[PDB]
Amino acid sequence: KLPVPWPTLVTTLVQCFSRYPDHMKRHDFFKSAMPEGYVQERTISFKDDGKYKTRAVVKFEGDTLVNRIELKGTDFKEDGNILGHKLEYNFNSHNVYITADKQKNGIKANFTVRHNVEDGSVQLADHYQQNTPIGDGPVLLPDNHYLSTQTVLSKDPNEKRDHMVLLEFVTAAGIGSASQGEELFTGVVPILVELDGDVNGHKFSVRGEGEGDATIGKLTLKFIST
Amino acid sequence: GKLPVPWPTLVTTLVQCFSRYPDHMKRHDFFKSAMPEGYVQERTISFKDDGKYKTRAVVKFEGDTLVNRIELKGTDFKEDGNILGHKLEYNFNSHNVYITADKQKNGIKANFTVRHNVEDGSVQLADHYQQNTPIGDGPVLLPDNHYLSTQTVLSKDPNEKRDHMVLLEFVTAAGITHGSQGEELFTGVVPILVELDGDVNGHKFSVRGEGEGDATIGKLTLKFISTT
Repeated sequence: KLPVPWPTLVTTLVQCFSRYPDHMKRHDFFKSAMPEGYVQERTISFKDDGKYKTRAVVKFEGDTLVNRIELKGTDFKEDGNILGHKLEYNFNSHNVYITADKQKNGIKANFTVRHNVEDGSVQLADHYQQNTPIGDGPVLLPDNHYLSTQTVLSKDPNEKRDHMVLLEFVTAAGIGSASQGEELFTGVVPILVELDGDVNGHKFSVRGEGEGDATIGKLTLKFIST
Repeated sequence: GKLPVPWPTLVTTLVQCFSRYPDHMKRHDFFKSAMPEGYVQERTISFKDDGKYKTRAVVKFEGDTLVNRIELKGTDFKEDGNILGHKLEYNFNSHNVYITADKQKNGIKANFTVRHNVEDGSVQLADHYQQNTPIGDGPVLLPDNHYLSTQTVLSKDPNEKRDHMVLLEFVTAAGITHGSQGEELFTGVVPILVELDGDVNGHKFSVRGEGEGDATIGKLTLKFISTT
């Protein structure tokens, strides 16, 4: 059983599947870094509580887009909203504000997730993010813009393990193929997610599998606490 | 063609019989108990600082299919407001809809506020006033106070020329921790047809939706298309 609520892991558990409208295709850093991929690092500060620090490698392995993550959580309160499992099983819509990080040839992002708490309060999770390409080839450095998200969380009635079924749609806003990497996302792409986590000493792992359809911005994934 | 109002404002109008009621709450599922005859769903939707929808719907089985047939009348909308000006974001937030019994007319009632995100970063409130009455004289379940918790995502079909909305939602009942033949009609996946006849500020339109619902898991999948 996960020592943290599933919704707190959603943002850590592949922005290359975002729908970039045609007029914005030149601003899609994430696909342009493929197939070699990018490193995505975040600090997630849960206000009045602890923080996650994450580092992920997102790249193709053959036909599969893989997101392999190491997560480290510290300074959490034993019966705060996170370790005390006080968060509703849902995930609100957010805007992910992206800016170029020119001299590191990557991007940064900032956004604040709002997790609904059982008692009607809200638990904020302030995200700071930086992505750096792994490969040597040129990438697309964007003008400032944002990604707007929508997500539904559910359970598989046949799954006895602790798990999360996720469906999300993400579209870019706020501004032929623009990169060769973009062409690797033309159809439905299988996804593998592997997370190794330690939060206040509670060790855990998550494996997710599913597929993404970047033309529509859609992700469908099932995650299992292994 | 293009609807005169934003799709998100029609989501609540466009089948609560597909809510997942947990086993211990099965004696609180009015919506399924009214089946298969059905129920009349009537709403006032008051958009803050703007117009209002009045809606009248018939929700019943047409043989195998669960059908939601609605008449909507929208009045007093500002031509440059958030609704007629199409200034609402294409999403739909999670809500808790509080259900109470309306014993005197053998149905339920609900008052809830939808918060529609506006393009300028603000919110457009839509206060909903709902009343549901069973269509027949048979027995129905009048529930204790509880709520429905919803999650919805809206999307588009990239090759659909017509104004349309792809919708997926999960809804589960909650708020009771204590523990009908219509219930049997939802044992598996049920096909759904939605037909809406609309008039907002004199702009007439129609919507047709098709999909299915699985009340055992609370899941609804529908594609809606403008048909006039």
